[PDB]
Amino acid sequence: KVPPAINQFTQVLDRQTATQLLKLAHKYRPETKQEKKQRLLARAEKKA
Amino acid sequence: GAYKYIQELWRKKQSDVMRFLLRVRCWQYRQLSALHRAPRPTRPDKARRLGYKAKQGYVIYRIRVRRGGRKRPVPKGATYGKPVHHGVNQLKFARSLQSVAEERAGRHCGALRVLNSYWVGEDSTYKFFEVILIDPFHKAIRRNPDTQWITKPVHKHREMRGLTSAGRKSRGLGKGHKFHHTIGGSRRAAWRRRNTLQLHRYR
Amino acid sequence: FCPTVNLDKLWTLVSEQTRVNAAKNKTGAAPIIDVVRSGYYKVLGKGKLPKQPVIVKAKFFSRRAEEKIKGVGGACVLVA
Amino acid sequence: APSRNGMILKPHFHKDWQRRVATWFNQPARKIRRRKARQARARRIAPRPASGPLRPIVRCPTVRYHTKVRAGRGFSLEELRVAGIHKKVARTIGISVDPRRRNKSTESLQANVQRLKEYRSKLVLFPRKPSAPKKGDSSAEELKLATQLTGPVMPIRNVFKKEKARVITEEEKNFKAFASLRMARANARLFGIRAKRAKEAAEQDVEKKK
Amino acid sequence: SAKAKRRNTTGTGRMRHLKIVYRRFRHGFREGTTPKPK
Amino acid sequence: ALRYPMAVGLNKGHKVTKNVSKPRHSRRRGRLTKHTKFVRDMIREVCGFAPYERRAMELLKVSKDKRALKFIKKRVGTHIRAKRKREELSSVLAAMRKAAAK
RNA sequence: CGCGACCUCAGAUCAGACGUGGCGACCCGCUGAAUUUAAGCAUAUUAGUCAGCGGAGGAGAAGAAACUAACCAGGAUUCCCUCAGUAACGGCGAGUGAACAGGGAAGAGCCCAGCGCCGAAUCCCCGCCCCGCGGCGGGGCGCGGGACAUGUGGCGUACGGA
RNA sequence: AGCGGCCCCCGGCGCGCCGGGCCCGGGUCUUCCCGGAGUCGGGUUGCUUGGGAAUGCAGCCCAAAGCGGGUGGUAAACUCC
Ligand SMILES: [Mg+2]
Ligand SMILES: [Mg+2]
Ligand SMILES: [Mg+2]
Ligand SMILES: [Mg+2]
Ligand SMILES: [Mg+2]
Ligand SMILES: [Mg+2]
Ligand SMILES: [Mg+2]
Ligand SMILES: [Mg+2]
Ligand SMILES: [Mg+2]
Ligand SMILES: [Mg+2]
Ligand SMILES: [Mg+2]
Ligand SMILES: [Mg+2]
Ligand SMILES: [Mg+2]
Ligand SMILES: [Mg+2]
Ligand SMILES: [Mg+2]
Repeated sequence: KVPPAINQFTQVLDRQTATQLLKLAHKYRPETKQEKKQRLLARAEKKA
Repeated sequence: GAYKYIQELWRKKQSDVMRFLLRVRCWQYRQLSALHRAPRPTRPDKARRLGYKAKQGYVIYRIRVRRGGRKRPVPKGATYGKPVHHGVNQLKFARSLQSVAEERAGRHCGALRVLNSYWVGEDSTYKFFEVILIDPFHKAIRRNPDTQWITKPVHKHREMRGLTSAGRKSRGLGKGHKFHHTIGGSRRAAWRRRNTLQLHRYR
Repeated sequence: FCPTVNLDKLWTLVSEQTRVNAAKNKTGAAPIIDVVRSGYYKVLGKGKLPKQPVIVKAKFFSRRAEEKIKGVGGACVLVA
Repeated sequence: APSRNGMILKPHFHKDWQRRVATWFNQPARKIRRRKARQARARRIAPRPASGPLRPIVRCPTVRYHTKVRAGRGFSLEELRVAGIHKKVARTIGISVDPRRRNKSTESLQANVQRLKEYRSKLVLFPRKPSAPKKGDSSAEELKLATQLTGPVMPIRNVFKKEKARVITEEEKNFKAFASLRMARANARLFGIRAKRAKEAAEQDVEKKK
Repeated sequence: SAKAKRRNTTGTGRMRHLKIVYRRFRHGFREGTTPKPK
Repeated sequence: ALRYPMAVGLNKGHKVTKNVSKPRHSRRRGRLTKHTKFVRDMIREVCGFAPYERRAMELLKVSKDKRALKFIKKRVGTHIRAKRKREELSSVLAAMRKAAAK
């Protein structure tokens, strides 16, 4: 007899929304390693 | 943050939630062996609170140990002596199960040195504890100034000598009107200077 | 803890300049004697003492000791 | 088996007292080791006082030692502030600090304060390197007197007072010391029960009024 | 049994390795060098 | 008149003057901050109550006060802790009545 | 219907480190008696002692108050003198039995987690160049692999404070 | 014997020269923390202690709170420190 506060992790999404959601957030991803190095290189190069 | 919300949760070991979980895990662990390695903690907050940082060089083992007291190991009763000492059953060992568990793990893993431990389970005849261990010679620990105190040859086998949190309890150490033994550092040393006679030269 | 003393052994807490320069110049000198300085708290009335109007300071007193002092023409003083 | 009129005695030798006897034959060498250590430290800390830092004035607790004064372990963080000193540099000047202390008076505080202020007067602080920035003494005094002190620093000593002669007035001749002491013990003994019988008397006075 | 111990101890036979450790401590466990040539 | 400094009674002691300042509010431990309060009352609705304190709230509806306290004292320990608990559990029932009967 | 993961889990003469046993006067933790005394003996005492099993260092342990106290108050731990053959325990019988305060030796204090800010701002291994090499380190370049958000590093811990 | 001499190595204590780090203080206002759970604590049992209506330790049962908790050498309640 599984109590509800655990049971609510089984009432989930379906295909059609999750794709929209993942497809959206794919634009707002964090800084990749060595995308960061390029950022710093260009940034502290702006002192001249 | 979040580690607080978790903390007040585990303090409620009788709600329907925690009754569910613990009953489920004890089922699980009871089926596994007596000693095995775990990959990661089950009580992360507590482990951080004892000194588990999440890097490579720190270890978690899990331990099982049977409950009850201590039957006086002799033949069919019949201790040969005074009537005071015919006791075999209602006897209570002078160390806690928690420290007993640390000891097995230290003996099985000899290079690894033991930091501390905690509770995760209970049952009719078993009781389950987790234990936190360290590899000293890994360079991540050797090069870190704030935890290489333990890479000295002195903090070997702390569990066998009474130097953790669970070992320090049984000895009896403190300052007040309640201890009065162990004024030196321990019971022996107090016994000595009290039952040791000092003969000066001149008198 | 209450170290005790009598009256006979009281003028020895002070030197001899004191007891002699009293009974002299007739101002009403009446010197002052602290017992808690010399390691004593209560005063007791065992003996007697010569006629000068001394003052005393101590934590406790006894009944007869208080009498003898006023009988000679002195006083008693309490402290904490 | 006793005999004619001696004492009764109970000696504590029914154990094995004999594996565990201790000789004080190393008494001198113990003295000799210390001097050579006590000298050498003072050579390591060359001009600094050999005894150590400065220690404060502190009164002794109980009714027996109610009156005397001794040396403590640390100045408190309250009394340092009044002098205008930081709790971190003081350890470097030679000042001792314990923060477990309190202060439940004012005349204790002002004394140790006045002790600190004399100290910094009689202090001498060398500059780090020949340049002389803030709080660096002149070469003149810095050369003449640069030597250690022997023994403790600003030693504690119990002062006394001298109440001079004075004429006994009548207000003192007519004082009844003994009887006042006896009255005092009594009132402190019956302070509560009196009020309680009185309150109950007044809690029936309402019944007499109702 | 004190006797039974003292017939086989560290100090009874040859000690063919400790004998030199005692000689090497006396100078500081130096190695990797030589005295001055001639 | 001529009161001296007695060494005994209601008012004894070598007299002095007191200093007053901020206390060591290290003595301010175990007090109830708002953020910490937001935690404990949130977990309360999620996990809920225990069986003994559940059993007690029956007795309190039926106004069997005396038996409530003795049950809790056996089941906890000390008289004090029981007295505090009984008042909490009563306040719980208060919001219940206040919230429902409308 | 092959890949990402961990619930997780085994294997290898895989690359690189480690532990085991010995001495045991001094030290730490468990276990633990009977002769004997009581003019007998069963509680007590002998004794938390011999024997027994473990684990170490050049010392070890303890240790910076969930203290002592009732004072006009002191102020981590350790050793000495004294308190004291006392308070107390006890077939209240033989017998046991401390602490504080006071005076001295020596004297030194400090880190985390959790709240909270900082573009994980952090760590390990291989590759190449240069100094240094017999207590394997430092500096630089690799869109070279890996651990880490199920929480690494900086500021900061109740001395009340930040 | 000698504040005697000659030679060899190992020490440390300090002044020079590049490398890299660190740009790192203190007096008056608004927020933070009130902080470490099968743990304190309470029953019953056994060993120990000078510790005596239970000093300390351990088992089994019950099991917390947040102006709270512990201590205040005779059990319990009510209150001030
Ligand atoms: Mg005789
Ligand atoms: Mg070994
Ligand atoms: Mg006999
Ligand atoms: Mg006989
Ligand atoms: Mg016999
Ligand atoms: Mg017996
Ligand atoms: Mg015994
Ligand atoms: Mg043995
Ligand atoms: Mg140590
Ligand atoms: Mg005597
Ligand atoms: Mg005994
Ligand atoms: Mg003392
Ligand atoms: Mg000294
Ligand atoms: Mg308990
Ligand atoms: Mg006994």
